[PDB]
Parts: sequence; C-alpha cells; structure tokens
Amino acid sequence: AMELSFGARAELPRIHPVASKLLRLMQKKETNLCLSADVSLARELLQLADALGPSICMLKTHVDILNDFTLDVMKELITLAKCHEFLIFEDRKFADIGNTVKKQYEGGIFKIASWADLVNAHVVPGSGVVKGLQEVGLPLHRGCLLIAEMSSTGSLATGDYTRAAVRMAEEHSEFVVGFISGSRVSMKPEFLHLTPGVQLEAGGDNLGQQYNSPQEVIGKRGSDIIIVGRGIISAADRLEAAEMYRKAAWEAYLSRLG
Amino acid sequence: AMELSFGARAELPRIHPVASKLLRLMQKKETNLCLSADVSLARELLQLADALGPSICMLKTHVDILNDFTLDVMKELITLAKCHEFLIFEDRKFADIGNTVKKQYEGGIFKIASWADLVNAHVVPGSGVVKGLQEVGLPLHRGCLLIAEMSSTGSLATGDYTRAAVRMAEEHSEFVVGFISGSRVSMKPEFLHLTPGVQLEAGGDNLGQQYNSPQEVIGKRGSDIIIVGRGIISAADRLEAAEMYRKAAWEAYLSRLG
Ligand SMILES: O=c1[nH]c(=O)n([C@@H]2O[C@H](COP(=O)(O)O)[C@@H](O)[C@H]2O)cc1Br
Ligand SMILES: O=c1[nH]c(=O)n([C@@H]2O[C@H](COP(=O)(O)O)[C@@H](O)[C@H]2O)cc1Br
Repeated sequence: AMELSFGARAELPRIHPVASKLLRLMQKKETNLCLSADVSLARELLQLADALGPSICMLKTHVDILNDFTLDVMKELITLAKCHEFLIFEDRKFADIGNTVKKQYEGGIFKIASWADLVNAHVVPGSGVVKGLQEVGLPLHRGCLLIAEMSSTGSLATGDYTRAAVRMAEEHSEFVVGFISGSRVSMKPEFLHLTPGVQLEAGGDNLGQQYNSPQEVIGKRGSDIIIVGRGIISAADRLEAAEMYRKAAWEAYLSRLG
Repeated sequence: AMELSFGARAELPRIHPVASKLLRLMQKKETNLCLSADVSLARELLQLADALGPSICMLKTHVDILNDFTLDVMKELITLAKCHEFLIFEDRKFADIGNTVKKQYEGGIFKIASWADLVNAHVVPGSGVVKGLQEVGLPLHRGCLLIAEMSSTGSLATGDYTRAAVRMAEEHSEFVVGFISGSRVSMKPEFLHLTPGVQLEAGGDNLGQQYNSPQEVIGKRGSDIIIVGRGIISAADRLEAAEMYRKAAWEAYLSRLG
C-alpha cells in the first residue's frame, strides 16, 4: 500500500489493457487531462482533437450531438488518436437493460464499439447493463466506466448508490476499468477515476452543472483525470487553456504522489 | 383517487396537451398498449407501425439501433402515427447534465425533438436533466416521462430514488407527463404510468430483464400502459400478438375502473 505512479499502475497484474495503455501515455505525455469535445461539426471535432491532442490523455465525445457524423469521421479521429496518442471516450451513458444496451453499443448508425476505447454506463439498471455491454466490449478489447457520482446539483448518485457502482465495477473487472466520479471511490489502484465538472474558477452553469478546480479534484479528492469542456472550449486561446488545465491536473497529481 | 377512465382523465385540469391527446385515442381505440419496436431495419419498423398502428396507443423507438436511420423514415413513421392515431415515444433515456441533454434532444443526426411526441429521462443527474430537455420540448408541445422504477434485476430505482422521481415530475408538471415504472407511483390522475418488462407470462431473459403480465401490471399494480417488445416482436404473426396484448391490458384496465 502507498500511492503508485501512473506508470507503475499501468503494469499492475490485474490492470486492464485499455487502462494500461492510457496510464502509460499519461505518464509519457505528463497529462491527466481529458478534453470534452462537445461540438456540432465533425471538422470542429477533428480540428480540436488535432490542436489539443498533444495536451490530452483522452478525448470525450457526444457523437449524437454531431450533425454530420459518419464512420469515416471516426476513422479520421482514430488516426489523430494514434498520432497524438490519446484514447477516445464516447460519453454515451448506457443506462438500460442488458439486452437493449449491447445493441446500442454495437449497432445502429454510430457503431460506437467500433471506435470507442471507452464508454460509460449508469448503474441504476442493475449489473445487467454491464453484462450486456460486455458481450460486445470484450470481443472488441474495449473498456467501460461506471458512473458512481455526478457533478450536477441534485444528483442521486450518492451513498448506497455510489457503493453499488463500486461493487459492480469490482465484480466485472474484465471489462470495467474505472469510474466517472467526483473523488476516489475505490481503493484498488487498477481502477481509474475520471472527474467532470471541472474549472479553475468556482461556479457552474444555470442547468445544474457545478465546478471544482483540478487541485481540489485531483489533489484533495484523489481522482486521476479531469474532464474539461467549456473551461477550455469557450476560452479565447484553447491551446493555452488546455496547457493550463494539463499543468494544473498534473502538478496536483505529482503533489499527492510525493 | 377513485378510478377514472382514460376519456375522463384526458379532460382533466392540469392535463398536458400530449397526455390529453394520448388518453383520448386510448379511449377511442380501446388500447393502452405501447409497442416496443426494437428492430434494426427501417423497413421492418414502418411495416410494424402500419400493421399494428390500429392496435396501439403508442410506438416506442430506439433510433440508435436503426441501421438505416434517416429523417425521411421518421417522416413516414409520423404519417403512420397520424393515420392510425398513436404517439411516438423515443426511449432515449436522457441522463446527463442539462446543458448536454438539450443538445442531444435537439440536434445531432437524430434531431429527436422534431419527431418524438415523448421521450424519457433518468432522474439520477438531478432536476437539471428535466430543465435542459424542457427548453427544447416546451414550445413543441412535447412531453417527458421520468424513469421512477426499472424492470431489471438489481435496479437501483427504488425507495427514496423513486420518491425523488415523483417529486421532480410534480415539480415540472408543465413538461413531465408521467413515469416509466412497474406500478402506480403517483396518485395524481394527470400523470401517466407506462410499464416495460411485460409478457403474458412472468419470466425473463438472460440479461436481467424480468416479466409480469398485463393483468398484474395494469390491474393489480395500477399502471396505465404496458410496454411490450419481444412478447410481440418475436411472434410469427405480430399483429395477432399485438391484439392479444391489447385485449389483455384493456380488460385489466376495465377491471379496476369498476
Ligand atoms: O456527472 C457528469 N458530469 C458531466 O459534466 N458529464 C459530462 O462532462 C462534460 C463536462 O463539460 P463542461 O463544459 O466542462 O461542464 C459534459 O459533456 C458532460 O455531459 C458527464 C457526467 Br456522467
Ligand atoms: O425499465 C425499463 N425496462 C425496459 O425493458 N425498457 C425498454 O422496454 C423494452 C422492453 O422490451 P421487451 O422485449 O419486452 O423486454 C426495451 O426496448 C427496453 O429497452 C425501458 C425501461 Br426505462
């Protein structure tokens, strides 16, 4: 027991391939920053992934908000992910019975599993939601994140709900590689912690979003990666905002490491 | 709460325009059956909507599972919904912060808000999920169903969670027209209750789904509408299957009505 670096956690015996790949590039590029690319145009998604790719360890998408999505766009995006070295995380939020989610994960127009290294899912439906996705994810060598806590005001992902998420992730470690949470929720270093609702300044938006700083999230709460969207995208200089958040989240990591 | 027919509730006080339309056609056509058209081909989706249109009060879709989705398909589905008289419910299960769900509800390739009469949402993110959807749905006279309970084993949608779902619906009655539950969770007659996990049996699938009969859900549990998928879809003759479920659920309703 003791805080292990990202690089050491990447080699843990019970580490998942996807999580190991991420941890390795995080340490290599000194970034634990996940950019939330919430844009409506592919060329916009592709432009941002290329420009900020060197500053991030992951790019989170909402492919269903893209007005001109095509599988050729995802092909191009993967080329950028391979080039700049970052994973692709489709924030799809699987939250239905197992029989429906495996279909939403593999088929349809998006064919998410064909290009998403990671996807997340709400635990509210019971473990069937993980077992259904699994059937599609394991063959494709993918990983899954369980939403244990949420950043929004009024969130019901608390107490027993949060504990249920942890037990579910620890019982499906062959596919679940971590959590979407506001702080460390598992004491097993094989699990990744990704925290959204992050900005340098205090505040939030008028539709429920609440913000905490990188030092608070990574340093005081023990999470691993910060997910930032508007904090970077609405800034006049997006590359400088990216670096600021990268250095913010990385230095907080280093401090907690000792 | 004495037991009122669908035709009476449709003329109720705080009754939302959509809920009113739906209850009126239910009474007219003698059907409180919602078809879960879980198929991957637009051609099959449309053919089922045409043949089963007269037997249903609603058609539930999972557009992200349609391999060949286009807005022209929805255009034709709408023509059918108007012809046979049934609402179109997209089981999108919105479950993110408001700023995000409003984009996923309005834009992307699906532009759900443009053709969906109803959509549902998980309450785990907090009321903010309802607020974002509301900004898009209110002017279009759309409605929202809150997922208070779930049909799958291990569901976390219970106790206080379900209570929180009801409070939220009652706090946004201007847009929230009902619930997705296994039974009556609200005593306010203006609120609809739709129940999935239904088959003439009482059984389940290998991925968490659990089944109960129309008599049990509608009659004993006090729900309004049954959402049936495989119990009809897997049949050789789906129309005969739909008619079977229609009479089952209507008679279950006529029984508690007294
Ligand atoms: O609890 C959560 N909070 C979140 O903010 N998110 C996503 O993280 C992103 C945060 O974006 P923001 O612009 O930094 O507020 C956005 O795409 C959300 O949908 C997702 C979950 Br799950
Ligand atoms: O709690 C729930 N249970 C459900 O089964 N559903 C949907 O209802 C449908 C039921 O299909 P079935 O084939 O009758 O099991 C299916 O599309 C589900 O995604 C939706 C909710 Br919300």
